[PDB]
Amino acid sequence: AATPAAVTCQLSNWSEWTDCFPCQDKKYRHRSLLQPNKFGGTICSGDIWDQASCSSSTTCVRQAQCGQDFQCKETGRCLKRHLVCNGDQDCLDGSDEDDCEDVRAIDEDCSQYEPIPGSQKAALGYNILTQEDAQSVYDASYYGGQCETVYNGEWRELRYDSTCERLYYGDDEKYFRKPYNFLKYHFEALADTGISSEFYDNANDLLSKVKKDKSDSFHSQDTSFLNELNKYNEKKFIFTRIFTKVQTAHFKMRKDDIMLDEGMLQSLMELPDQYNYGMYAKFINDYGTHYITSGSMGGIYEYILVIDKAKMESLGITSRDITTCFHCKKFGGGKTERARKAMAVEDIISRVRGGSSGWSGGLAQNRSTITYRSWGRSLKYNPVVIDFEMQPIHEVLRHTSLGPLEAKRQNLRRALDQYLMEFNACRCGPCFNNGVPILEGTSCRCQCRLGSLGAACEQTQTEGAKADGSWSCWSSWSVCRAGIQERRRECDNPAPQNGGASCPGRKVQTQAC
Amino acid sequence: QLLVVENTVEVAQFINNNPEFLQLAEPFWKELSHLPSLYDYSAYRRLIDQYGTHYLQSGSLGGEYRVLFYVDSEKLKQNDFNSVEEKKCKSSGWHFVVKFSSHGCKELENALKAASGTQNNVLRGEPFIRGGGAGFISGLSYLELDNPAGNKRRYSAWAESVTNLPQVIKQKLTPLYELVKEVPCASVKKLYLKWALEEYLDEFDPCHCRPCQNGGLATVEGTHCLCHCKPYTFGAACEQGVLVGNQAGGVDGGWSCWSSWSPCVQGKKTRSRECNNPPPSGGGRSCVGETTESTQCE
Amino acid sequence: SSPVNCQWDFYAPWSECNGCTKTQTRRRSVAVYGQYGGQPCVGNAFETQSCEPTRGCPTEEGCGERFRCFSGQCISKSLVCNGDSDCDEDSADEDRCEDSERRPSCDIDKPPPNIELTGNGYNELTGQFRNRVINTKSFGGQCRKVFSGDGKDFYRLSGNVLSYTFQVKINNDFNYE
Amino acid sequence: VTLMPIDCELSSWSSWTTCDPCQKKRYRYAYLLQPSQFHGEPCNFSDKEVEDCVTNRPCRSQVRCEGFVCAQTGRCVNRRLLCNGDNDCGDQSDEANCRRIYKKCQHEMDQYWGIGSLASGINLFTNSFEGPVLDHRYYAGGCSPHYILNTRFRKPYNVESYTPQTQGKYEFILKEYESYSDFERNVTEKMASKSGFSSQSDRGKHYIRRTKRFSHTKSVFLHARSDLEVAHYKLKPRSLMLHYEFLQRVKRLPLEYSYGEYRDLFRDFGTHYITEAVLGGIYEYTLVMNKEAMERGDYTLNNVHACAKNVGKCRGILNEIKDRNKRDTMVEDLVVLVRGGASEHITTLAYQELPTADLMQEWGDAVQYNPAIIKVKVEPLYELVTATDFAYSSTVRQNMKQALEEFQKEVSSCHCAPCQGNGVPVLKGSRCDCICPVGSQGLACEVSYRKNTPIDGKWNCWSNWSSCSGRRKTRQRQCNNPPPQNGGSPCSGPASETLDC
Ligand SMILES: *[C@@H]1O[C@H](CO)[C@@H](O[C@@H]2O[C@H](CO)[C@@H](O)[C@H](O)[C@H]2NC(C)=O)[C@H](O)[C@H]1NC(C)=O
Ligand SMILES: *[C@@H]1O[C@H](CO)[C@@H](O)[C@H](O)[C@H]1NC(C)=O
Ligand SMILES: [Ca+2]
Ligand SMILES: [Ca+2]
Repeated sequence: AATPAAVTCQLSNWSEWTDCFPCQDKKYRHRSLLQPNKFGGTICSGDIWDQASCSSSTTCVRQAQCGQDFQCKETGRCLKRHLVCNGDQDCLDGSDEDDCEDVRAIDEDCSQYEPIPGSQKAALGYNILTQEDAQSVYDASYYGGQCETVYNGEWRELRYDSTCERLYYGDDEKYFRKPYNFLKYHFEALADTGISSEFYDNANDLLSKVKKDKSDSFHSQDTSFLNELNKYNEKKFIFTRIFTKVQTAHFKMRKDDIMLDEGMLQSLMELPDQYNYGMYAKFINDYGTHYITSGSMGGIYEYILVIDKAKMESLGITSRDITTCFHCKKFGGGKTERARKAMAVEDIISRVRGGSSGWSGGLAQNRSTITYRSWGRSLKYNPVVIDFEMQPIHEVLRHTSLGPLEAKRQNLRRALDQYLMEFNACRCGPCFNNGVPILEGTSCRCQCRLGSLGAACEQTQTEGAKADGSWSCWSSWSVCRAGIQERRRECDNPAPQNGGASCPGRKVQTQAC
Repeated sequence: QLLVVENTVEVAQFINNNPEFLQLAEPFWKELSHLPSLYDYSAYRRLIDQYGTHYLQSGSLGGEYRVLFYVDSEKLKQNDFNSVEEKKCKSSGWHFVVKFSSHGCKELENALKAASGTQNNVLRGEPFIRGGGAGFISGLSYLELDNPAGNKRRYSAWAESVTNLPQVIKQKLTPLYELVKEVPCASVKKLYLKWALEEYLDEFDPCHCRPCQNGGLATVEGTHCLCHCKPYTFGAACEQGVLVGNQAGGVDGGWSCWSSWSPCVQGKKTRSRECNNPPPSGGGRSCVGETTESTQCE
Repeated sequence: SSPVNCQWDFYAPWSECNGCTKTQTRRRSVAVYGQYGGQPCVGNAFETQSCEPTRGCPTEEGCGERFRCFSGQCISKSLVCNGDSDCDEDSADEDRCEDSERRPSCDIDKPPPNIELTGNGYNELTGQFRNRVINTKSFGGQCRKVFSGDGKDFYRLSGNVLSYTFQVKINNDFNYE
Repeated sequence: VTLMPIDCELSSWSSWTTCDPCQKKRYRYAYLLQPSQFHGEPCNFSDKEVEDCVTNRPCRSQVRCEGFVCAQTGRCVNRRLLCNGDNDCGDQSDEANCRRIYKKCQHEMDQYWGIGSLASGINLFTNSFEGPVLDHRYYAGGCSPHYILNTRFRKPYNVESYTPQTQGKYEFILKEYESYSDFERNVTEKMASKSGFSSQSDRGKHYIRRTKRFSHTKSVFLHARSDLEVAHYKLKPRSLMLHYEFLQRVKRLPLEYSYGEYRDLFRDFGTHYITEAVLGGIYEYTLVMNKEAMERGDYTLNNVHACAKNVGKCRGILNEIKDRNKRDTMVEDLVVLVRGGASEHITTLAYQELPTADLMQEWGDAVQYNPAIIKVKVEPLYELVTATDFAYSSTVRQNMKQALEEFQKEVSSCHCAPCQGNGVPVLKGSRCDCICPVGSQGLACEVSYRKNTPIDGKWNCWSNWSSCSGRRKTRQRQCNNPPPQNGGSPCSGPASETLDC
């Protein structure tokens, strides 16, 4: 199809820099992304957030965020006193341990056990817009004086001792210590494989013909007539879906008295209680929009193949052909008709999540029992969060051990409601032919199906162009009716192509002002 | 059709001491201690629920292995061809009034073919094992269709492993009330437990279950009777499918529930049952047991 | 075939009133057992009342001269600090007792490979083995070793068990048709 | 188009309940009226508020401890458990300052494999394991060693027995059917006529009526199931040692009834605890395949022509048809379910081919160390609320009964709108997921290529209890009326229930 305009990236001018925050001592400003370069074009060749060095007008915030609770030094973390001298470092400084004459608790039935492998991976924040994992939202490592252990059901590691000739299982890694931020980490092993394969073929072939003559001699002269309709129709559909997900552990994060990551604690205290969007958008950027509250560690393999071919041929003819001879004169004429419609579509997806790069890649390339076994073997060492339930990043504020932070929670909620739409892929325009808009923070592209691309996944040889629409971005909020507000959207970015699926969601939305 | 019926015993027996010298488990003795010392059947039933009706006076540990494997396949092919070919051709001509000729030659064919073929190929197998290592159990019980009894080596290995995780495959039983001991009112609780055993055997007596067809064993499961259909028979009554193997036929007679005890008149209780549930029919065997019991009054 | 909806009987008269718990129970019979997938009876078979007892709760008779396990079971005082747990659950006979007092009561503690199963109760109607009823590892202070020729290992029998032996029998029916 | 996003709605807040004398707090909650579905708005988290109070009311929460009160955890351990060498409190508060430690057992002892899994509560309605409710690392004395194979294990005090009642049961079923029918007819004719005198008259005819009619079907049903049982577990009936986290959370429960706080209890720890279980593994495989081939062939021809010679005039027609049709279809559904064992074997068993006996052996071996919980008998978690360690134990118990009854209602998936495609709606929380069978896809399972999809009927929520004189509930089956698309098995359970007030 036609390309859109490769409209350039365009930013707002800089906002005026905030004062030199008393501790960071950095001038913060932002330039809003008015429009990214929809494709190609002049990129915005710079940051969206900038932070110049300074020297502060006044003292950093009171180095005394809590009474009686022991406060660490680099990090504002407040530890209940029994965590000081408990034999494990409850904050990055180690200030709770690194001067103890002796430890009030020794935990000699836990401190041998390493933290649950992959627990750090459930603690990450999550960028719904990118689906990238972000910096640690939860503390993956703080135990809060808990001595809780998780049975490592796959501890049973084969060993060989050439001296004894004993072939045996090494008892190492039998248990892992559960970090305090997990209410449960279940380690239940499951697999489910569902497969459906469907084949449909049709032909409908119909030759129909008449031929005719009348011819007379006393001169000898002929007339012949012909009429025919030759039609051919074919349909061939193949669909197969393979979905094999392998849970290795369920987990649920603690929702009461969450111990935030100390880096997050820093970044959060540092946030002013004033809606400077630049800072809040940076916090949403690096901690992301959401944090996981529950999920499953495991692997998923999904393979989908769709092939659809249709071929329709219709050939009509009529002719009249004549003789007169006694030297000869020969005559004829007629009508020829051909009409064709032919379309072929082949689309395969093979996505593998979890398991090592190499052995997941091997299963992605070539499904077999050998690659299922080596992939499952690699899932022991490198599982992934295969399903999860998440909350907006501002929602952790209400639940963190710091207690109420409501001004900052509201500010971050507003900043997020903005960010979710300012950086939304909706603004990467009409990726045709099921092309996938992605906004790479400042530069858009359409990830296309297995075919030609010039601008917007238009050049694809897909003249059987049955492909689904996608929404224009949500229009700006209405000038609210003093209490009620509306937002409008259309299935026009792209429009549903030649009968493709209409855009599934809301065409209009409404909000209390 | 294969049947494999197979036991390894390798604890030839255990013999538990008589109830006097047996040591009760701490939680069981605790539950006996909390029995109410009165016929509150709720408590004694909760006891018989957790600990059952008997204890093993003696028995042998081992493992059991069974394979029923059934292959039944029929192939039918029917093929018919017909063909009819006819010609009728005649000529008649004249030369003695006007020179004239006429000719007519007429052909028909009518071939027909009709073929039909049906296959059914049903294969069923249920290897069952108790005892032995879980891995040897799963390796051996996995039905290998070319060797459905299970290959020699794997049976070897399993029969070895059952040495180490043997299961009680044969037992002789003593009523659980015989263990009622070391507790306040033990002598009284022993009688109330005996009455609870009889009440429980009443409550769960399969007599309550109206018959299953095809010899399905009805069992009371709480308030309701399941029918455990014999192999390859199914449905709520086992009314459906077919029995494999050989049956003597008919319907075997099943006991009605015992009528309530006559109140020990002249010191003898008596009670009767009727064997009407079902009446033995079609040459099936009579219910097995006596029609009436009598006991000394309690 | 036809289902038959389970129907509860009327409640029986209440139990006599428990001195220990000041309560009574009733029972409902199942008048008509559900059959052929007929709906089972719904709710409890029993209900309970608070009641003023006529009966005293019988007390425990304490262990007297014998050692009292924390559970309240009693064992011979000679078993205290055996080096063996003779108080079934609590091992209170081994509490806080000297490294001199605990004897090498036996050189081996390994019971035969599943002798715990010989102490389970049995439910004769359902045919299921039920929970642990006899303490089959009460060694009674004896070092009653037995050599299993089958497992080729020494096992310690409990003091009570009349015999435990390891001669194997293997009993194979093949029937192919 | 058809599916339209359903936003989560939650109730107006309850009244503030009166300030709890012990918690010095007041509580309000919202019922979830309908879940978010089809990507509708997920409303918000935190359907419960707690406020500080000032209370003059007395609190008798000081449940006496004759034993040793653990310093950090406040567990009441028996005085005999000090200095036994076991951390029976938290933070060794019972082993701190011990003049001497009388190690109750010197040998190394394992915990039973997976035993701590069974100390979690189970959400019986979700059938989901939740936070820990029992302490299976509390031994009291213990140290009677239990040998399974060579490994001697220390049985938790909470556990009546864990025992290797090893068993297995494999069921294989393979039913193949084929049918074909294959009909042909070849009608054919000719005519020829001549006449002459000086004249000629030739009249030929041809006719063909050829028909072909073929239909082949193949069907395969292949179901395999291995049930493997590796151990049997029972919890003690009485005097259980609760987990710290659960102890606390229960102590936080108010005495005045506040549904939301108990709901949060169930959502953290679930509704029931496992009192007895069978531990094992399940492998199930089921392949359903149907194949049909159909061919239609129908050829017709005519010639009709004549010529007469006296000069010559000839006439003729040819007519022809060839109608040929060839419908062909295969539908193949394979579901593999594997529970328990190691990831490696779990996955290769989850491949689409039936396994080798080697792999089944390896898997069943692994299952012994990481068993699934095949069967549970469970008791409701309010039965753990006892006078021994909670004040107002009967009140907390009754409130948990009421909250459980309401929780069952609220968490029921029946609130979900019916999925298309014989979807199964599952209420994950404020949000309901349509689990789509094999051959069904998308948010509502709307995208399915299969021509027919039998809809097994889904009950609507049981209508509320009627008044006394036959307190009763009824259901309508309206939610997913089965008949559409050739409905399948109707709901087995009771369409209505009666209770004696
Ligand atoms: C009907 O006519 C068809 C077409 O002539 C027959 O098919 C032929 O059969 C002969 C003998 O088997 C073969 O040598 C030809 O190759 C076939 N031709 C084709 C195109 O398949 C068919 O056998 C006839 N049916 C009946 C019942 O007589
Ligand atoms: C997949 O693996 C099989 C077996 O190794 C091999 O025959 C086949 O060529 C492979 N195909 C690809 C695309 O790797
Ligand atoms: Ca510390
Ligand atoms: Ca201790």
